[PDB]
Amino acid sequence: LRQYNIVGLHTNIDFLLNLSGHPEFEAGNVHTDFIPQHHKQLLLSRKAAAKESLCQAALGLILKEKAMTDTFTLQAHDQFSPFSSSSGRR
Amino acid sequence: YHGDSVASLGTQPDLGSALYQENYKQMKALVNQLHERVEHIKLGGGEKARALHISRGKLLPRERIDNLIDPGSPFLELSQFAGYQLYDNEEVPGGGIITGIGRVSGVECMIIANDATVKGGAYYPVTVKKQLRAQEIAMQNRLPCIYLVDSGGAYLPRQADVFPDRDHFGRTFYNQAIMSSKNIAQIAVVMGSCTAGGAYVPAMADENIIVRKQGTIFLAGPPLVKAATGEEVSAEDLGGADLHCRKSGVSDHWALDDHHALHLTRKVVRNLNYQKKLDVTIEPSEEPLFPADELYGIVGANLKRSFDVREVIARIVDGSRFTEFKAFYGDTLVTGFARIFGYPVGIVGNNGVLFSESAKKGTHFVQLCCQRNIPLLFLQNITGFMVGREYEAEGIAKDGAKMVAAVACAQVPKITLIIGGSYGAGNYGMCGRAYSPRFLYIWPNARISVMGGEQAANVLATITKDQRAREGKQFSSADEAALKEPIIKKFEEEGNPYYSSARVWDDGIIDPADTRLVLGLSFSAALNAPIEKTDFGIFRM
Amino acid sequence: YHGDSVASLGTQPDLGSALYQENYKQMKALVNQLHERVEHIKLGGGEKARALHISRGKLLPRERIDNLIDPGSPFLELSQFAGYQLYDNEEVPGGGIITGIGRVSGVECMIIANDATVKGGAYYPVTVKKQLRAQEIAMQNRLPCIYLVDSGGAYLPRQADVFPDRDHFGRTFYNQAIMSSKNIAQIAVVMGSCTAGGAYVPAMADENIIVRKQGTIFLAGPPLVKAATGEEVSAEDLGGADLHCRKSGVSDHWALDDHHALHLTRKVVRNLNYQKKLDVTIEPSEEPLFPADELYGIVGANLKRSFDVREVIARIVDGSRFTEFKAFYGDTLVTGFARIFGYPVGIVGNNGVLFSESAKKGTHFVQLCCQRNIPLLFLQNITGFMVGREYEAEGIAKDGAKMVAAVACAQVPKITLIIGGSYGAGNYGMCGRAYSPRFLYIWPNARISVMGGEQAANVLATITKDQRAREGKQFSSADEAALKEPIIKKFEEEGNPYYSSARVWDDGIIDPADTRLVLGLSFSAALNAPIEKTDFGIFRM
Ligand SMILES: O=CCCCC[C@@H]1SC[C@@H]2NC(=O)N[C@@H]21
Ligand SMILES: O=CCCCC[C@@H]1SC[C@@H]2NC(=O)N[C@@H]21
Repeated sequence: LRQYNIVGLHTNIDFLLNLSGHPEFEAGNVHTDFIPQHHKQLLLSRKAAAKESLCQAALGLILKEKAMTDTFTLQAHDQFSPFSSSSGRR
Repeated sequence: YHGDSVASLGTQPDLGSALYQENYKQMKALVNQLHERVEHIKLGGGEKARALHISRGKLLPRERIDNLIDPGSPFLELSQFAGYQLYDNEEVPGGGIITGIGRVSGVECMIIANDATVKGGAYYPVTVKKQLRAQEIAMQNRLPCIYLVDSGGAYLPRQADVFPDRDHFGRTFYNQAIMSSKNIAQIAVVMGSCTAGGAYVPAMADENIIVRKQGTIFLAGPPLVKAATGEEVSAEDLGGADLHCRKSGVSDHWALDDHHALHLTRKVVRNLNYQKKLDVTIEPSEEPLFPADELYGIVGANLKRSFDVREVIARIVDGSRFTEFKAFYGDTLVTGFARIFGYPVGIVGNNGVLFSESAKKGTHFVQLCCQRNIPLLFLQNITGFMVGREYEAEGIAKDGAKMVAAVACAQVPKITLIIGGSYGAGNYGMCGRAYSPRFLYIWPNARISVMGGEQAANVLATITKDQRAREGKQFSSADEAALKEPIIKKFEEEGNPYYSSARVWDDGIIDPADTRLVLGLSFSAALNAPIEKTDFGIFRM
Repeated sequence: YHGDSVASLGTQPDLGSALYQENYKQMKALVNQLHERVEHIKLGGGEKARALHISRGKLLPRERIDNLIDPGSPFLELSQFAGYQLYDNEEVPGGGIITGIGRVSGVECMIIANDATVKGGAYYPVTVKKQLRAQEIAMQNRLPCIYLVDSGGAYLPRQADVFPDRDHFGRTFYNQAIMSSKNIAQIAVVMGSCTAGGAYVPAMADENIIVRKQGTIFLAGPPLVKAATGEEVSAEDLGGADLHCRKSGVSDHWALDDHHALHLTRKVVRNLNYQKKLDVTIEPSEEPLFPADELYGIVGANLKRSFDVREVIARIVDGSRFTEFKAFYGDTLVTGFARIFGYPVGIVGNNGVLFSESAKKGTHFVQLCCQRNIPLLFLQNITGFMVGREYEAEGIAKDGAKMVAAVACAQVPKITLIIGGSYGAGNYGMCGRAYSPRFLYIWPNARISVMGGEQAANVLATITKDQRAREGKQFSSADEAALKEPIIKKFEEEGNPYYSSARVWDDGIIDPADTRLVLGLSFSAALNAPIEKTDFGIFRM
């Protein structure tokens, strides 16, 4: 389920992961009021992201910009110019 | 077919040798000294000035450049040390102006930004010279000019060195008009106040951008208006983006803030309809086979010791591949063909005292490069010309002049790097500042003057020893150092790299480990202009 | 680096609004009227003439073009409405000639084919003008000319308007000789009879193709030969492919039928040793962000109502991206940079009455485009110049002249599109027909004349109200419309797009939904010629 990924619309994938995680489901004590009885546990609010995760996102924007620089370089006559590096060095 | 195996330059230095250890230690200290001084210059006017600048909603001058250039692209700053201790009691970090070459919308451009935190952006005499040097670089290489204008006018206490002469403030507008006539785009971004001559910069530009409230343009400031006509008017009403954008028409684009103006500038450059074309053959780039930091141990800081210039070459050229020309003739000079970042280059470097054979060998080499349209790189480490009765009888001056005359007329791009001493006529033969090299850089250990400090001391020690021996009053050895010590101190102080760089004699002091990168960026920029045919004068055979 | 996000033009129109509903309905009717009239013109002479033409084994003129051009390639036909109601009792569909630009063997060429079904291919005065316009287009853009010759000679009843003058039939051969001297290939395909001046066309061509039996080339026809010398000879014997191919040598290639001749023509073009080269920078194409058919509702057919020209721009430029120049200065004129099918273009469009600021803004913009070698597109929707004592005192005429003079001297390719009114000197400033735009198109709702119909009526209503008030006989209100109604009718009739297009004043009436495609094809053809440097006259400051 964690490798099933969808972008562009809302989905029940998160709810399914929470339900599978719930301890009672793992025990096998399943009843049809499971969703009403455990409604508070199954639906959970987003937590603040860790600084590490924010670092990864920042790296992703930087690397995507590097790819965009590379695309322009292929079209350009001066392919080996030091300026086309994304070194950000002064 | 390019599959031939070839020999490579360079040898592994003896890291354990005491000489290498000492040379590395001395050069490292110079580089560390250079780095920390730049850090201080990076701060401009200071915390109070910077805090005031930001309090008005304006970006800091260096943050403006960071946002203007393409993301992650390198920026080649020029003359970082202009104005360093130039004026007795006034500190002018970087001369009050930041100039350099960066990539905007994929196009190499010259960026000239006033530093409003330094003396409110007033134009000191060095500030004019630094800007004029930047414009000269842009014109010679056909680089579009972007002016981030935030200035406070000329520095009245030193007006005589700013206003009147040909190379004074007036020349700035002359350069703008000439570049515009040549289709070298001139873009001005008014991000602050510009008064008197400053107002001409946006007016003389091909396309112009002004910020909503910060920017102000007026020939006469409010203070002059009140004195002349007794009227009180705010700067915004007299100038301002709205007045020029909507009523005066001086403004071509209207920007909300500094970020918006920089975004607009990138759009303007993208519409220049310019595409770079290369006149030279290109080959894939390769890194040198030896580490660059080994240059610290090899070169050191003692100019009296000598090193093989080939070692320097082996650590900057692609693959450390070098084809030497006339290797065994005039061995004090090294000439050959190589490639830096794929570009072809002809390298001329000193390896001892210049002789008649060396000058002839250089003159022959320069003709070859001009014929094939190959850029030239000069590595100046000079100690003078050969001195002797026989050499003069054989026309050493005639031979030395042959090289001065070939170097001057060469039309291929020329870049000079002073890695050692630069004295007397040897400077001219090796493409000194007077010979219009596209760029000129110096290492932190370099020395430049009319002659070496010792020679001037010894020469005087002959003239006054003679003065009193011939006159007849005896002149003793202690009288000799009351003559020699002041001379040596003067030449040491005035030949220092910082003294040379504080005034704009070179385009910057560079770390030796950065030599390859700086040369690669410089040659890449110089190739924006087509290479012309070289016309020589009469070669005095 | 081209990854910057930018703003886009255009807004979503209110489809429910009554104005949009009415405007769409009116414009749609005009487009439907335009389509069905072209369908009738498509049939040429008629069923009897077409049946006779096919009975001789010859292809119909439009089928010849279909087989000549590359499979599936678009064909840009020009002046479809030439001769529409031009002559009192004679119907001349398309002027008796079909001209357009298509791709042959991958090369853009100008195709000029006589329509033998229309008056037997005789040359009416409009026929000469249409052909001369096609030749002018080919020369200005360096497009090879292909002549599908099937003609019956000049129309004797109107000889005075065909033979004598500089822009009369004689100029056709002059143009062929000039283009040949410039290496613009001239290819003639004799697919029928050509007599008197017609025989010169194959003779003046660089390479020539003739069909086996249909084609005939005689300076003097059989009727003249009999009268002059009393000899009876058939056209084939006097001319014919065999005589010219094998004995006279006038024929370079011999073709069995129409299909064979068209196949030979494609081979001839493939041997021109020509390859297209672009002087401008290119970027990937993108469709506009808004539907083109919305132009029906936005524009409508009522010239009194006003619309924002930016809406028209937003629906034809790549990605609806537009960089406006001097947006807040002279707002009645819109200028900016965009791209159509990847080509860079500078757009000038009317958004109200022309003012002094608007003219100055236009003059500045035109200089920018000429400096950067950027093609110019003009969108004419004019209503006149500002009228006022103050404006004349400030030299509105001087300002308006600045733009007429810059537009005339511009050497970049220029294309004009009349999307509204075109009156008086406003026509000249916006690159009218007199200023040699590479192409000129008009929308079905356009009106063109020396002045608006109402202004001429009102002006006369002042002159004769004065005439009788000053003379003293009273001139009543009913006497006013016996003056005004004939004037308004005349200007409405002579300003109609069909009246303008029947004569060759424009290159065609185009559906607004097709504006982007037509501009893309036109600019692509115009880029076959290198862009020259622009030399300006004196700018009267
Ligand atoms: O001279 C003292 C200050 C007030 C008079 C100066 C006049 S005002 C007109 C003219 N323009 C200037 O910038 N200065 C003079
Ligand atoms: O003039 C009446 C018709 C027969 C004589 C005309 C002569 S024939 C020689 C010359 N060439 C022409 O085309 N017309 C005249």
